[PDB]
Amino acid sequence: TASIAQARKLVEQLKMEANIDRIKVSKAAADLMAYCEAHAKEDPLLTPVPASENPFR
Amino acid sequence: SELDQLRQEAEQLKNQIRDARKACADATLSQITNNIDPVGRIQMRTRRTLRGHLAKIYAMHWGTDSRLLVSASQDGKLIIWDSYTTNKVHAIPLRSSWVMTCAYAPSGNYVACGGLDNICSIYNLKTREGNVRVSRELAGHTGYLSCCRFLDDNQIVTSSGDTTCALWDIETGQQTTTFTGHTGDVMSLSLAPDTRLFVSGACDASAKLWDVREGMCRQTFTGHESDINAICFFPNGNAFATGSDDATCRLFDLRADQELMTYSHDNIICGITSVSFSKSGRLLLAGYDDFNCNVWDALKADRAGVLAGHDNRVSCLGVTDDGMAVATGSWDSFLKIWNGSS
Amino acid sequence: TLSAEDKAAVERSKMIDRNLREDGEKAAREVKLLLLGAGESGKNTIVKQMKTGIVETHFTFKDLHFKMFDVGAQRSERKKWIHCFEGVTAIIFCVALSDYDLVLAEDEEMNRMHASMKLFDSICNNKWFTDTSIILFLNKKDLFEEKIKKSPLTICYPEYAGSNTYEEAAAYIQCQFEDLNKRKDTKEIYTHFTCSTDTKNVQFVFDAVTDVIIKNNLKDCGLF
Amino acid sequence: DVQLVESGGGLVQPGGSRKLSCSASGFAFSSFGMHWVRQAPEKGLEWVAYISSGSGTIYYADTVKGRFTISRDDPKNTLFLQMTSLRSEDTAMYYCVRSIYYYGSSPFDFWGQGTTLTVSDIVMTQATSSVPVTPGESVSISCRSSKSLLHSNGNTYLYWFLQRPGQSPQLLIYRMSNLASGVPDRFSGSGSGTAFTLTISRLEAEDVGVYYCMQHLEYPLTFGAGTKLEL
Amino acid sequence: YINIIMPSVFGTICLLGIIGNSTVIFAVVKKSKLHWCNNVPDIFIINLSVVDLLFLLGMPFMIHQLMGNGVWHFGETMCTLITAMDANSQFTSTYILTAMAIDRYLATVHPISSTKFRKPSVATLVICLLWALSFISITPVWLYARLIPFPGGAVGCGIRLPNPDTDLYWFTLYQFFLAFALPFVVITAAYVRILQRMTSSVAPASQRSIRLRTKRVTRTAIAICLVFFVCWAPYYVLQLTQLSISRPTLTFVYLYNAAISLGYANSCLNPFVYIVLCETFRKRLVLSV
Repeated sequence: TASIAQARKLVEQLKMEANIDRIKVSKAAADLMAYCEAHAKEDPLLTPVPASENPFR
Repeated sequence: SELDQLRQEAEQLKNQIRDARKACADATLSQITNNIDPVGRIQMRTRRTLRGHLAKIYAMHWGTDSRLLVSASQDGKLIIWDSYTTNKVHAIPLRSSWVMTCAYAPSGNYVACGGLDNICSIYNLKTREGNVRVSRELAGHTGYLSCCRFLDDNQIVTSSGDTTCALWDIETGQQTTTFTGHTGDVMSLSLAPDTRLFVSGACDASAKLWDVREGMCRQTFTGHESDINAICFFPNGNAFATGSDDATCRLFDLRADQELMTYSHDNIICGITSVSFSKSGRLLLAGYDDFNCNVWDALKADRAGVLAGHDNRVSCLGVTDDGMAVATGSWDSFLKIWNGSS
Repeated sequence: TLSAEDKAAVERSKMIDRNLREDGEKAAREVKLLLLGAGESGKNTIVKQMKTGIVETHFTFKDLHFKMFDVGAQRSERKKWIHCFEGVTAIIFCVALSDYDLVLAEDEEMNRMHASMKLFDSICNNKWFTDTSIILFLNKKDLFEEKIKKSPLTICYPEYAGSNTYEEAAAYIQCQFEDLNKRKDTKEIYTHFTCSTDTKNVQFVFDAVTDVIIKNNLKDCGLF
Repeated sequence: DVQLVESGGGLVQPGGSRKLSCSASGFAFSSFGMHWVRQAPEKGLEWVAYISSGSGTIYYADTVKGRFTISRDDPKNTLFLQMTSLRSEDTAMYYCVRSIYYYGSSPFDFWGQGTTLTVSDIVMTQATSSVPVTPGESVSISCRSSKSLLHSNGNTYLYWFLQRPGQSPQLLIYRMSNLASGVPDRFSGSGSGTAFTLTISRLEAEDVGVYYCMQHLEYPLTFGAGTKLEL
Repeated sequence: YINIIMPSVFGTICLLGIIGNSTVIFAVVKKSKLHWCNNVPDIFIINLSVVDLLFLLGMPFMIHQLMGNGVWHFGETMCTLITAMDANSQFTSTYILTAMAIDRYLATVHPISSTKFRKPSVATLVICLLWALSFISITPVWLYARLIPFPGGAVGCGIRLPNPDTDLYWFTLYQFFLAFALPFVVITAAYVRILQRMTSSVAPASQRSIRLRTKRVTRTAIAICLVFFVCWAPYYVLQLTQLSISRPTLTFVYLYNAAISLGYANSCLNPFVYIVLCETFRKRLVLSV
């Protein structure tokens, strides 16, 4: 009765995952794009800092 | 009879989830980020080369001060590096040389490692005796230790090859929570910035989002065609990127509960070993089996640049907390520190 | 332009490199063996004669230190961690000769000897073991001889058309595994016939490893 | 527990020779650099010699260079100070001090109990010799240096020590701001350039003692005169 | 034709030898990732190329007096320095090759016992000791390197022995013994023992891999012994022949010029022996390019 016990758990798990609230991809995409824009200036790899402010001269 | 009926209900639930995800897929991340300008060419130079490991390096982790890092190699040595000066601060001899992961505690007082010995060993860096000593050996996993991440000085989460992740109480040495549900070896995990959630990627080509406190799987992310080897949270905690053996990186969103973007090129046919994001999340850095590290534009899925400075497989990489530099470790036994110039 | 404490930190780093170099030289003078095989193949008997997740056994024979790694307890996917052993001096693969007429307990349809051949083929021809020599142990020699009298080798290998004797059936099995070597130039296979009371197994490994050490020396020196 | 016991001191004739020993227990002796610091009776601390971990670097004070020899025996965990041509100026209590140097380390964290010997340059200034204090009141101690202790790497190599009456010095603040392990958080070190202040909030009976500021920018290591707190 | 043929022979050797020796130095340095070499064979093979490179850099300063006019234009100060420098390069490369042959003997016939002292630190000590012996072995070279006044108004750099009637024998014989005779026997003896002790009793000699190993090592050991003998034997055979010969003839002079050219060819063929006959180095060289 190992398979029948495992089947109940897998079905029960899929019920929990199917009951979550999902936002639109456009809403989710905008948040990722918005976050990068807001933090773009404080990203040294995106915008390299002057050599005076670079610890790895 | 009963078993057949139950497995039919699982298929109905899977179709319900797939329809729910398709319902909210009004647009594509590519369409949303079409207007924004590209990042251009990302040029990074090797500022430092960390020499001293005499075997393949399998893991590295920056400290939270963005200056100290720990690297693990299968010469049985854990080394803590001063990245500014390339000085070796510590050299920790490992009881088992088959280490696969290492972690630096956010406080800087502890490091962790473990491999084929199925043990996560905690090392105390701040002792009155002046040496690094083992403070705890966390036993309980029945497979190899693939990844570990500290939540604090007393809690650490480990992923194992026995298809399970575990949350450990370091003081008592017991795993308080066990995270089950992966059908393959869990190869990596990433902690959310608030350390209340973590995502894990396994060899069943699926990524699961786990609640640390509750101890259950919240969401499951599929779409890869082979084993997931790397995973990394987006800086805001609302997304993560994975790297698989199918030569692709995918960006999944937690709230949209589906894949948003794929990072692949036709020339790339090798597996991906490590992934990380820049401080703003605009750059996705991935290490590959073809000895190179490709910097991707996370928003536009364009290859922004290449870090080509290793003579063997780039096994690990990481970006500092302040975003100043990125370190890449490799099977050629060297670590390199990269950043750009104005 | 270093401060008094920066100079001391650099001096401390040089002390670390002086020990890493010392440990690396001592690690290069030691023999590392990846011990592989199937269940009930006499693998544990070999360890008993050479006395968590991975089991490492240390022994010294004729001024040579051997580190033998057993990964029989690692039930996870082999391809994920098999690359960790790329660079071992030799691979000791144990095959049970008596397990030719037997069948797998779980599969119930795959021959026990054919199960070993598939594992040998996937390990010898593995991309991480292109130039790694293999020390082939054929255990249970005495038990195989008793069974071959009653159970002919034709059950395991239908194509076999030789005498139903130990001197020929055992040699035929040896050629079957050596034929699986897909790269007969970059590596060699040292085949030995062990037993439950044999005591020359460690001597064979020392001789087999010695030839592997010579081969590696020739490559580095440029002769090979 | 971490221990440093000195021995070999005693009354010697001028021009004689004496051998000082420092036995170490409870810590990795070979990993620590070692200093000899002496204190003349009713005087402040004076750095004598230094031997690094691995014995590769050795430094001496100018007043003792050529006469004193410092050596260590790592297997025996013993620190040595061979003294020759002893003068009346050498009458002092000699302290054995361990110090380990890596990024973020705390040098001079542990001192020995000291041994008494009796015989028959950056300037650190502590102008205020004594300060009358009462328990529970905030006290500030000032130190000055002839040269700027701020290095180009961002560290300011100023150290604070407390020598309670009858006890060995204890590290309070290392590199001018960091608080040493085992020291209450009420102690705080603040400074800039050549002027530094040690603030003691909510003074207690244990805080009574002499406070020394030491520079570690370059050798020879020099101490301030010392500021004594009395009730 | 003779005035153009001789410069072409030396010019081809000089350019080819410089590229070959530079390739070995470049590959090993790249293999070491700009750091001190951790491999004993790599220590010898980069020093052997250094000495060979020095022996080739001095070729133009030693051939302009043999093809164009036969007049030394660099004065007496350079005559002693170049002659001593040229002799040191010949002795050092021969001694490094001899030490690199004994190194391969120990690494093969004594694979277990030699690990105690086949350390990179000992290799550096040995090489620095070879240079010290090279300077000592060339002591008579710079003590007797004085200008020889030729008939007429022309002079040339050479060796002016105090007693050329009697000192000509020992000076020729001792260079033959220390630079050709003794090292060749040691190199030949070392490599034949390698070929006779390169396999174990357990090794399956019938297997193709074992047969392929013996065949490749044999042709590498033969070439190293053959290249050294071919490139240096004619120079010393004529050097020994001139002991009896009092008045050299035109053919003898022409043979002597060809003998010197083969001497510089040894420093040219040594880097190419390593490149061609070593598959491991050849494969790594392609990867780095």
